Amino acid sequence: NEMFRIFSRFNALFVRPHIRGAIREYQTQLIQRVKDDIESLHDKFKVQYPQSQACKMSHVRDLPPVSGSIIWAKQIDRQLTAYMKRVEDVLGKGWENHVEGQKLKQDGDSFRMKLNTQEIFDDWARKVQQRNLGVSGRIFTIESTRVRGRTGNVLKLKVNFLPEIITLSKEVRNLKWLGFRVPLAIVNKAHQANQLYPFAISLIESVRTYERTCEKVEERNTISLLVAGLKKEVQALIAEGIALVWESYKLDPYVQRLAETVFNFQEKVDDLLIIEEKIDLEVRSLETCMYDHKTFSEILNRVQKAVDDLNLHSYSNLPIWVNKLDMEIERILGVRLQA
Amino acid sequence: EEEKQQILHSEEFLSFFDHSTRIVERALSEQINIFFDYSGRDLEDKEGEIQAGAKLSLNRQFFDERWSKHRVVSCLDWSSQYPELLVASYNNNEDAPHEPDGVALVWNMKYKKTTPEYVFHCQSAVMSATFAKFHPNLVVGGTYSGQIVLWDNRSNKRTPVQRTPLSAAAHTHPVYCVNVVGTQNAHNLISISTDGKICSWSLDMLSHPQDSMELVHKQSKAVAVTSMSFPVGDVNNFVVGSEEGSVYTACRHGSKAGISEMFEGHQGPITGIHCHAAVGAVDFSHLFVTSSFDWTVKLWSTKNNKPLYSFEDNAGYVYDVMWSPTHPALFACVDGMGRLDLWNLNNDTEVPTASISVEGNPALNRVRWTHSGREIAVGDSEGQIVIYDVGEQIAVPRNDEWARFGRTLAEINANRADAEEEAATRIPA
Amino acid sequence: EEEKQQILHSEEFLSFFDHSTRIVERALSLEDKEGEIQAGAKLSLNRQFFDERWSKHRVVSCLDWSSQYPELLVASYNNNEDAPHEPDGVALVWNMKYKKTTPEYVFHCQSAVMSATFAKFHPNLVVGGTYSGQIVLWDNRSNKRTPVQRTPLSAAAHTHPVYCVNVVGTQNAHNLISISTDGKICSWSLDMLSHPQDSMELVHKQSKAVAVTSMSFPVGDVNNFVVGSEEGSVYTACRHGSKAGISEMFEGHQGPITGIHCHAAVGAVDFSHLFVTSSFDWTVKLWSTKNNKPLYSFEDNAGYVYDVMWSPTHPALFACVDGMGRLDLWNLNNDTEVPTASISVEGNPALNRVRWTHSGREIAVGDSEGQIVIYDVGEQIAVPRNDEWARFGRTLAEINANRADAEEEAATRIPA
Amino acid sequence: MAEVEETLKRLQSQKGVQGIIVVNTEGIPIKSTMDNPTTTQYASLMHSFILKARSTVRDIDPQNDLTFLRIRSKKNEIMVAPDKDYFLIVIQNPTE
Amino acid sequence: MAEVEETLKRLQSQKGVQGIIVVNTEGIPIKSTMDNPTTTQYASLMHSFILKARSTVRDIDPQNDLTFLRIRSKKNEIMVAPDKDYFLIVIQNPTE
Repeated sequence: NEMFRIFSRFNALFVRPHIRGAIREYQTQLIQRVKDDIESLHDKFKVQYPQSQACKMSHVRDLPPVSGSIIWAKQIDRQLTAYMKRVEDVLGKGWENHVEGQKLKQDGDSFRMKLNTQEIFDDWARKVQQRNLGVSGRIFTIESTRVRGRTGNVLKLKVNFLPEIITLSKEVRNLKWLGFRVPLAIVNKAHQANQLYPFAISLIESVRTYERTCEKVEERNTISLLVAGLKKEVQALIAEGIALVWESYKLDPYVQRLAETVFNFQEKVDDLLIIEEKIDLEVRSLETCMYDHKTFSEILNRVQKAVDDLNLHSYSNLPIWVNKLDMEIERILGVRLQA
Repeated sequence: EEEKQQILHSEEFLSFFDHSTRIVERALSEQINIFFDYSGRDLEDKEGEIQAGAKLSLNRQFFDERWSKHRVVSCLDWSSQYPELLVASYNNNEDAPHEPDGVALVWNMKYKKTTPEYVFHCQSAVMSATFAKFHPNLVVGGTYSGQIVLWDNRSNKRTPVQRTPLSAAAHTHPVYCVNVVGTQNAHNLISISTDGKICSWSLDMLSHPQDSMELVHKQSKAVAVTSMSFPVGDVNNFVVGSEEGSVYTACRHGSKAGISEMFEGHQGPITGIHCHAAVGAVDFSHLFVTSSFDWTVKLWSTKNNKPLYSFEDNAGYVYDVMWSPTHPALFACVDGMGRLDLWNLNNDTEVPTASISVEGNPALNRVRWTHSGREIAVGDSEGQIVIYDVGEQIAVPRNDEWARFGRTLAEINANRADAEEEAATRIPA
Repeated sequence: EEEKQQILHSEEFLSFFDHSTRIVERALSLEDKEGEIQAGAKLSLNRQFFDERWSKHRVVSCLDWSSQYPELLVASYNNNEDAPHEPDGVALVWNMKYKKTTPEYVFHCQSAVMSATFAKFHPNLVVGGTYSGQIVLWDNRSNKRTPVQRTPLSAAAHTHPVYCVNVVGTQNAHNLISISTDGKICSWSLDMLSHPQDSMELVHKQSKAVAVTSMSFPVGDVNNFVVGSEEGSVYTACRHGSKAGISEMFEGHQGPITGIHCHAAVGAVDFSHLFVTSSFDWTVKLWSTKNNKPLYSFEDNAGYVYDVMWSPTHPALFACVDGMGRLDLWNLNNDTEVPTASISVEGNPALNRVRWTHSGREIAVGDSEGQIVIYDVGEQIAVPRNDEWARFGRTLAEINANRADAEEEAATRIPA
Repeated sequence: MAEVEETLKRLQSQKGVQGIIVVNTEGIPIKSTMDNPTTTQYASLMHSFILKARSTVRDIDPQNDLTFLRIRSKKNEIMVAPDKDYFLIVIQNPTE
Repeated sequence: MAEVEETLKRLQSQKGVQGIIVVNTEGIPIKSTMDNPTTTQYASLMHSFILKARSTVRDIDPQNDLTFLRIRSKKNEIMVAPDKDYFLIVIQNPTE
């Protein structure tokens, strides 16, 4: 770098009657610097691209792995070629005439041999051809399997998708950016996958929301009848989606309806959880309250306000829930009355 | 027992306990001993060696451990309304897969507390992290899944208060970075996806953006938005970086909405594009800074199709860089080696003016100075955000430094024209 | 205070205080609504105090902020036009901080009160004068709205209607100065009010005395003041001495002195020579001690300007008001021709006096109808930096040079 | 609960801390980390000091920062933080 | 000689210092250059609080030496210490 800066400063003295003398005086220093640069480039190449720390940083950049390794190799090759071109411009054409220039030419040939990337491109193409994928034709690919502790098929219904589609899309983008040949039929398949990707994301979100609703039901089994209407609506929507086919053109409207239903189910589950916590706290408090007429009236009024709010909440099976709450209040009042 | 356990678990009492612990921090950090010395005589050694890099000195490493398990700084932006702290967008909790993929910490500047004054938990990994200047009780962050959500810093819920829905018209692709755009009059927090959708949203409706469009240019070719840049005030005008490696100037408003111009000077994917971060008397809106993984920190002009000048000091894929907020000459730089290489254009052009090499390749991902630029913040692979203080060895901008920087820019244009003429003459016959 | 000192001046107590103080010192060492600094903090007309028992059928006479406590407004009312049975004239007060419309002491006056101002030398009282030949003192201590004491309406005191008065001298040695329409310069003893402590029949220009319609004194220069004239002969009034009186008949207008204050802005550049003046001929000019002629002028509005009293920090701003119902605050460092902060009141009603606060934090405005409107004057224009004060002084010197150059250009370019 | 407990353990994570106790006026602490008889006795003592400080504040100004009042004495920087529902009394150090 | 006045200036013009009183051991401030009643009332309140702190200390161990009582209030959070020989007032905000 210092020699390059000195050469840049002295470039204004090319016509002056000291350029050849300076070149003769600094030929040995330039050859030594070129050998040092070639050694540094060889050391950088010996830094393994497949497990590079810079490769980890690039993965942190979120680029595809193989494409990123190819990009790092291309950047290293670009740096080496730029250094060689700068040296050739500084020392004139036919730089291999000197012994240092011939050694630099040999090192550059070794680097060019060691920095192909065509082998990486061929390996990526061979892996893609071996894969040969295509999914999402069916909407709810029911991946029902015997869960740990439950031999019943745990239906992980979803579109026929995985992170491999995202890897293919990233690989296609990287190949387009870097200029490579590839299995253009696989490219068309990747284009279709990129088209269908937002719908797949919506389907995965719907699966997550349905799982959250199931978890909410498992928690508040004490209120599981109260959100029965939302559960039935979600079941009907899920049945419609399972009847749908992911290759169908109606996949977008079906996903929109499923998203609306999932949002409704989530909001209802949250509101029901809050209300049920309030009701259970009120019931325990009315059971344990101080045995006074005003205290009983206050607890009953709180329960009644909660009941009116729940009735406004538009839950399912409101009469059944009212009957259960009345029976519980009867048991609590009975314990109090006996005491 | 039961009463104490109920009181601690009670919501109002737990919130009061959290506020009291915040006060405990604000006292414990502010409680110096009795016979402390402040005569300033002990600074003879500090000022004696300050003649070799007063402009660079680490202040405090406001890292953590419950949220920094192999989770590098996904973003950095110093706060404005309460500038006494900074953010630390940890990467995915890969080393702690039990934890959620997004745990956003807050680095400290006012207090010597390793823990933060808030938290923004995220189900997925936080891609970008923005601190809202116009809203003082929250922050802005985007999931690596692609959800741009908000978790308040003044409330009691590190989880997303409102997440961007995974709508097909929304950013299904990963939301690479967002900017806290829009003033109080018309707030439109813009976004950029992996597909690159310019979700010029509205302040409230986190599920219905005000404006959304997947952007494309160069014969409708979709461009992955590597970063978002624009002039300060130019609502329509914007700049962007490309994964395929082609910076394209963007129009937001107008019938030509999208990347209108395309000034391509790099040789690969664009790392970071900060605009003219310090404009004095001159108007530097016709040029900006640029960073790329092609081992060369570029400077491309909004007017010049090819880039203006190239600082190719990087021996490998660089990480991130930005111009100084105060000095137009100074421009912070950072690569994978952790080489803090802030260069002052009017002062030291060829070599980086401030070379601060942290050994072991501290894995910088974003290097952002303070809003006032007192200390430059950058974080390694772990997340140890080292705030190297921008001391007056480079921090001081001259009175004529705006005019001198404009003259240096004109000289750079003249030298570039001379180099173009020399290259034209070098064409043989 | 002896016991307090002995508790303080104990050696053990002093050492313990030193150790505790050093230890404690070492240990403990909306926005959009706030975004109206350069667009509203210099002019925020907020406090509309108008007591309908007094404001209606009455005008504003003068105003001031109390030096003992600037949280109030010591201002009077003019002649109540349509109150033949009711009180002739009184003084209202609207507290700046406290939201109380009623004056703390409505000193109703039998005659028509000319003008008034508070006084921190004996801060329990207020002082003023009448439009018929009286000067009276009233105190917030007493419970009578009438005058606590009256100056003797005789040949000793200001026989003609004296429209200006000020308590000359601080709490160190106060002697309430009075200047009459008959030119009776009267420094009156603020304690013994039977006769004024000074009785000087002021006159100028070979004893042909002028109508001193606007008294003003430099800040702290108790030996020399400045008096306006109906005939315009504003001659520098020496205040202390045997030959004290209006000496240098500087003529910087073409009409009666509307309202003039000493341009006593404080900073790096001491502009004590300059004094802001306002004319009856719509001629707002900058007369000065050295500049016998008006140094620079301003003649924007057609109607006569009401009064001029610039703030005491920035020499750039010339606080005044237009006769057609608009404010007038021109910042010299900002512009020299156009009035900079020419805020417009509602309804374009005229006023006869206005004043910035004693701290300069707010510049209130009077009304012909009596609606006292107070406009906040923040730091956008009133915050004078020492450089900014020096910059304004240098701009004033450059403007003086430019005025001399323009006079030379007119003298050598007049076709004769 | 665990949030407040973790906050207490973080504020008392400083080495050599005498004791950080979430406390109460009832003579027992909400969450202390000392000897149980000493903790209850100091909780009662801090309750007495808290009542006296509350009366002192109401005598001086009845709308002050009446949620915490430390005692940064040389022995223990006794950071009393009486909350509205619970209370805290952190006998802490003069360093951090 | 000038040490007492220097201490008063130090603890009255510190980082946000409310004001310093070189008061006697009676609690009430000595040098009050305004309406003294507020100073005497606040200082009696602080003396009662300091006696409460001494009572709590003696509940723990009476042989503890105190540096200051870090009272936190919205009027003037006093890091002061009423003593049996005098009373040195230092009311300042540690964050300010």
